[PDB]
Order: sequence, then structure tokens, then C-alpha cells
Amino acid sequence: AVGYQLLLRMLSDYSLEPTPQVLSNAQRSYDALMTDTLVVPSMRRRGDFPVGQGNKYDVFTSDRYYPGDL
Amino acid sequence: PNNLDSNVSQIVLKKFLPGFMSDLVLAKTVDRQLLAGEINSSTGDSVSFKRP
Repeated sequence: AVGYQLLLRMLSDYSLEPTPQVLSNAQRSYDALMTDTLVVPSMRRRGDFPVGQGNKYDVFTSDRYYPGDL
Repeated sequence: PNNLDSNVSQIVLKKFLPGFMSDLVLAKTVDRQLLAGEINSSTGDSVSFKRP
């Protein structure tokens, strides 16, 4: 991936034009690189959202509301 | 002579002798209410308290 990107950024120095196969290979390598570094942050609760009475928010828990921070 | 050891049976009573013991002093003295109902195994493994 790094080599293909560097070749794409250096081709203009020698006054050349990339072939479609080179572009496809670079695209596939970059897609693999992006796949390897996904996040999907999985957003949390709100912060004033109530916690149901079935959770036993006094005997077993000290929080009556979701913290939703830090 | 008489050899009648087969007329009796070895008996082990159903009694247990007294054992040794320890005492609970430090556990009773320290406070347990402050941490009670605060930390759970699933939720985490550390809790924090704010200093004055």
C-alpha cells in the first residue's frame, strides 16, 4: 500500500501517466489498509436516561441514571 | 484356650473431637458500609472516592 501510494505521488516527476491496472492495485491495497484500522465507536447512552427498576438501582447499584461520560 | 475374637466387632463411635479456633477482631472493627453495594465483578475492578 505504501509503495503504491508513493509511486502515485512520484509519477508526475518523470512526466508519466499511470495505467488502470496500477490504479486498481493501489485501490485494493488502500482498501485493505483501511479495513485493518476500523473503529466503529459504538456510541453510549445519553446521561439522563433512567435505569429500570429491575436493575435494583439501590441494593446492587449506586447509580439511578446512566453516566454516559468519559 | 479360647480364641473368640470373631464374636466381637471393632466399633468407631459417631463422635467428633473438639478442634482449634481463631478469632475475628480486625474485620469487625474496620468499616464495611462505605464500600457496600459499590463494586461489582462484571462492572469493573476499581472504584474511586473523593478526598476533602
